[PDB]
Amino acid sequence: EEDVFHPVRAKQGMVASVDATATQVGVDILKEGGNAVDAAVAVGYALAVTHPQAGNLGGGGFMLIRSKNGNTTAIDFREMAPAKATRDMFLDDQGNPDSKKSLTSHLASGTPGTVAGFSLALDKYGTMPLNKVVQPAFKLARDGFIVNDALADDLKTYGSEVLPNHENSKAIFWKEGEPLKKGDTLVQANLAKSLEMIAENGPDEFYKGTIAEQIAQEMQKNGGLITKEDLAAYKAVERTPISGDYRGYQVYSMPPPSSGGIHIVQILNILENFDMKKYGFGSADAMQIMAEAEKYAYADRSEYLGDPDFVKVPWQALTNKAYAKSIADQIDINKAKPSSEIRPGKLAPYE
Amino acid sequence: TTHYSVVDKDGNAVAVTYTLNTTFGTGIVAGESGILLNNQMDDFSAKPGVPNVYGLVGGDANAVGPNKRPLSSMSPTIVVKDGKTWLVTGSPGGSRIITTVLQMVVNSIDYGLNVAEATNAPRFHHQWLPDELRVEKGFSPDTLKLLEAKGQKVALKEAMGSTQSIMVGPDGELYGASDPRSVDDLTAGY
Ligand SMILES: N[C@@H](CCC(=O)O)C(=O)O
Ligand SMILES: [Ca+2]
Repeated sequence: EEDVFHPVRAKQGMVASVDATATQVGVDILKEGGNAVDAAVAVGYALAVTHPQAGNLGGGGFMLIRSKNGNTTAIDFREMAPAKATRDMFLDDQGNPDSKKSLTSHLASGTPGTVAGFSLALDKYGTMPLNKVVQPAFKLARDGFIVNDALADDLKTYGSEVLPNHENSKAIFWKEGEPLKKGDTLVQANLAKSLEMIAENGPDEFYKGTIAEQIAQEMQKNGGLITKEDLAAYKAVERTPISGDYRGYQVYSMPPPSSGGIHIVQILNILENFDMKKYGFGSADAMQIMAEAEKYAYADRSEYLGDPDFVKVPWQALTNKAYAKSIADQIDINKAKPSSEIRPGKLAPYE
Repeated sequence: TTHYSVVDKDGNAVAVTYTLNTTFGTGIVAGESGILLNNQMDDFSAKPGVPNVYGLVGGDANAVGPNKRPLSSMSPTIVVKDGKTWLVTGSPGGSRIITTVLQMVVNSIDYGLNVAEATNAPRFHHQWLPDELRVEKGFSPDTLKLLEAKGQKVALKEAMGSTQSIMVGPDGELYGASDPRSVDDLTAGY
């Protein structure tokens, strides 16, 4: 009764996502007997259809899995730069980065890993076949769904900047010269065909089949770099999670190629040295301490983080409590330190 | 970018954060596949010391290279309490993902907020460069005055993130919350 905000409650299973339709797809899978991984893959495919803003088959991401028995693991299905990519590929003739090239051109794309990631997880930790978890998404693509406020707003705002500039994109997301409006039905026949082939041929359809061919051609015809060799060489990777201990609670998150786990643990390590509970939420003291701690972590991020398969990341030093303590001792609760006075930390004494 | 969480009847948990990077990515569909293409390459450091779209900078470690995976900030996360899965969370937000998830953890552990309370609480963020303490609407004018007195450069900006979280009760019961910042989302179970 003292609570202003109440959580949704359930006794058996639960799914939380950015889209109602996708969430319901996941719940149905659980009700059908699928485990968390089965449901997660189903939701992932469903969002690839109902949330084109971010849900996808053409991107990548990370998955954290923790079994009922405590086994915790991470699935890295981050995109890989094409084999033809070069260090200075985004610099103009003057040597200055061109944001247009890295955000809106065909050179902005990395080799997609979502399909590979979901299959690696499903095959090892799931219980259902790919065709069964892809079916819900397939139906949504084939039969369509109603455009809601979220999708309509995104199409009008972010979509207007890029979707109408490409013929194939415009044919799907635009209508009568304008972005699809709330209430309109969005049918994605081509995506439905892609989903249908993945369900029947497996992930190879994406990395070596018809889909791969379509991606390679899109690239070759428009100055892009992703080739069939790139797609055929892509692999999702299971890695050990980065973890820490905060006041007796264990925190597990993503390891490199993500900087998330390392810095969340680093910052918590720093905060552990202060009585946060005493200051309380929304207090200037609590915010001051955290803002300061965050500066050091982001400074370290700019120097030490990258793909672990190409560079050695000093994750042990970065998540070392003694190192965190040395940072905590520098924080003045009454005076912020300018970023110009903060540089990446010296990790030698902690490694 | 988008994040979703799942917990089944047996207690298994999964947290997934995936993306095209910016909204709709490049906005380019791959031929007749109907599949949108990512613009994840902007997550690499194009040139040492020059910021990308999220104000993040890098050097040699995150430089563009063939077959290399660009550094991410995505943080699907699970917090364990008394040896058992307790909080499953994550969020989109580029450079802000780290601090958004951090706040979910701190709110849950230090402030004892239930999953919905932690989700609806205002957020703040400082990423070193640029040198500004970014805040959402919702903080007391009295508190912000004190922060400015301490030397923080407070900047009121757009809402940050979209957490989709699940907390596991002591008796195994589930509690969930979808972010007020994103409409048409949902947390549901059975
Ligand atoms: N591409 C960013 C995510 C951007 C977003 O959350 O919108 C990353 O991997 O850190
Ligand atoms: Ca919401």
